[PDB]
Amino acid sequence: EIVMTQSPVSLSVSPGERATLSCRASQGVASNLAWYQQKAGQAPRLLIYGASTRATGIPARFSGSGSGTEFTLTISTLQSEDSAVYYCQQYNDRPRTFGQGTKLEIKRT
Amino acid sequence: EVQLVESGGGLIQPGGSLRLSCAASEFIVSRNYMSWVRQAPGTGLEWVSVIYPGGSTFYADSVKGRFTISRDNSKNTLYLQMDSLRVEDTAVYYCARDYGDFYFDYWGQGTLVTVSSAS
Amino acid sequence: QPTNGVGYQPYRVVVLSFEATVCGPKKSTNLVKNKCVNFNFNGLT
Repeated sequence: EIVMTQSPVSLSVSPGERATLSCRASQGVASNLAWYQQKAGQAPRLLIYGASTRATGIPARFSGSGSGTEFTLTISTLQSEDSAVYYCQQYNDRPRTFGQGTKLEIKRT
Repeated sequence: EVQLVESGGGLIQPGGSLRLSCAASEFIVSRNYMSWVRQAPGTGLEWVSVIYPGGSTFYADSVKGRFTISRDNSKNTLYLQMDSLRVEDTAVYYCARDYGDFYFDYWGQGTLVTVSSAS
Repeated sequence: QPTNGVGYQPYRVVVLSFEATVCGPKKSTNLVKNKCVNFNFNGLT
């Protein structure tokens, strides 16, 4: 199976800096990736499906792309409601394995 | 109105049995593709089972034989009967509507089950 | 894609389903004359 790994496992970023998150896929998938966002005690929404399309109401802030063995999500202007858990999940291999979660928070005073 | 409201959680002995429910809103349980997923701390989010239109019940290899799913067609509800619960099965369970067997489209709020030797 | 995994590549599948007008071939040996043989001519043994 594809065992997921997030390299930036914890990233503290200023309120609007165009932050960069990533994962690597341990096997070879063409563009079979979806990005997920789980908020604090909330339902984990999809962000990106097919690694290049924004599904429904997903803004132009999210410019996630990547292929093969390196995948990257770009968050642009960083409202404080984006301080959440970012997953990446493949489409190709049964059983489906989610990402380990990227903990993104915004530093305050 | 998209709602997936869940129930059936509670404290049980290791080796006991319980039963879940997922009431769905505005779409059909028995005709759409959905899945039962779990989340436990320390571990990642984990797929447990998936259920088709009529179709077949597909389980994880860890819980195969132990959990069962029997959707009840009187209303928009999806159940899961949990028997022979091991010690590692403390998790919040979510009913999540799928796009076939590709990706989780929508999610519920989850009902959290804790199994332990306490009260 | 021509670069993905082995079982992720296009596999052509032909399934043959059987049901008397189609049989396998019958192998014909040789005719040897002027000898006491044990013949099978077209099912006539």
